[PDB]
Amino acid sequence: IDPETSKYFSEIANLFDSNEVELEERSVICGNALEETRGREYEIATDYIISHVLQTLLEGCELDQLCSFIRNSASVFPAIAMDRSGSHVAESALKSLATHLENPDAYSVIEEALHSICKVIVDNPLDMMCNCYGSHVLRRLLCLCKGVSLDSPELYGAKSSKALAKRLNLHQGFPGMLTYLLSGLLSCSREDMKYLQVDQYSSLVLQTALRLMLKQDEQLLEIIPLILRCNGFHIETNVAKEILESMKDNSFSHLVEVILEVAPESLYNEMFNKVFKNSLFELSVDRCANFVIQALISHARDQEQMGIMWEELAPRFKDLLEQGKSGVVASLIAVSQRLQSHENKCCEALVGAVCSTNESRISILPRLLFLDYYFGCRDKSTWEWAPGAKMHVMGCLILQGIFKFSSDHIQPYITSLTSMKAEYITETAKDSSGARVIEAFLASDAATKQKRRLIIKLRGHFGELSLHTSGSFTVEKCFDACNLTLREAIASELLDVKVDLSKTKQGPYLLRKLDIDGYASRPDQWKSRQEAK
RNA sequence: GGAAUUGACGG
Repeated sequence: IDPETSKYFSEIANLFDSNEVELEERSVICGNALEETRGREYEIATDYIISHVLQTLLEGCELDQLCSFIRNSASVFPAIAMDRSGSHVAESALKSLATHLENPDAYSVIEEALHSICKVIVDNPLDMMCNCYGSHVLRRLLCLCKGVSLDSPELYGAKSSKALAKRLNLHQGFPGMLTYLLSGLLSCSREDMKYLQVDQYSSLVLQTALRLMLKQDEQLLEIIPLILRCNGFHIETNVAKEILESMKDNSFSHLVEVILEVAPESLYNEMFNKVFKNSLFELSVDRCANFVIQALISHARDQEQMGIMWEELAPRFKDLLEQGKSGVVASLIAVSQRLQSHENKCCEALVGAVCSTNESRISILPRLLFLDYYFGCRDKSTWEWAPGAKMHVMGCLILQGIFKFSSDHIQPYITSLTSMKAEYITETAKDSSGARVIEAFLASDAATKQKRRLIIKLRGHFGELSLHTSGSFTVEKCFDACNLTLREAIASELLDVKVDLSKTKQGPYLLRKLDIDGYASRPDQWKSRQEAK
């Protein structure tokens, strides 16, 4: 790259920093600057400095000039896409195309641009899929072909609180282009495919494509056998063995997670019987495979599978908790309630797992609230609490699922929570995971007198709870579950902290929802409007 | 206006 080229693209850069150029002129200058890339797309897109300017250009130009860049650069796009700087240039071009998805006049121009990209990729895909930079480009490209434009963690595919809450049960796009690109990424030998399964970056690409094909059963039934190398759907014994042995690999385990999530019923049933049945517990103790088990459990379809999973895993609930595999337990509990099978057996197995003697069953709640401290401590027969400590996220999610059961199945849990001394209860409410347990109990079908007993034990702390951003929710839910007598006590306690409360983010909504000002000025009128509630 | 598993990701 000669100095006139660098000086030119730098000077274009400085010209945009000096915001003396309206958007109208700006998008013209962007398109004109793209012409200075013709014949040297690779050199400029991979330049560690000028790549950043070229990103600015692709995101600020108009659809016609963007499409010309994608067409002119297409024979070198795979090289650009696999470069540490060029990959962000390639991704800028896709993000820019994606801004036009909502425009129906743009459909055929975009499709043509994707076609020239997909054609060069499909011609030689395997190194691009496995390249650390190129894998990100493919992920975005697959998303664009599907018509999604907004990056989502799950699609790329990170963990997210929304997916956990789903796992724990708490635009048309360019379809022919998606199918054509994906078929190109899959038309390799069974022996190549065996190693795509275990390469981090290719696994990530296939995870995205699988997720994008959710509920496209005719396609999923074509692509999943290719990924699993078992080309009616049937897994032969030798292939099932190879799948089972690769299940502890970190890359393949993530891929099988997604496969279980999108698998149509007949495909799921075959994987259940031919791969996982009889190995559930061994896979549940592996640091990678247990998450595959977590996904298997979540998408179980019928009570017969629920029986098989309960036999292999419930006797080992204590082992799973000790070895840091509470997610497996959480999933089994959660799906029993979804399938309406083995509900009582699951709750009773969890109690027995945490409380071996009969004496210790009154402590089921504190021990699940601090799952890791209790199973970690030197002497478990004296562990009572973990003062000051952050409570255990998955133990609290377990409890949140527990309280969605009918009260018939969870009497040990209700008794244990409603028995905790006042200081422990308010400690739970001040904890951002523990408050979700309390709110789950308040929403459960446990008796009102039992709810009222726990709420009464929070008296004297509603002011401080209201100051917590998480605890303030608990205050409303306590309030809504109360008689007039306790609605007034709570309202009175938010009164003493009204100045501080109104500062905080939630305060204004809390004060309004509870009508705290009306209580302070017209207490009789406040009381009579609540007794009507 | 709220915590988000124990195992991956970029000039």
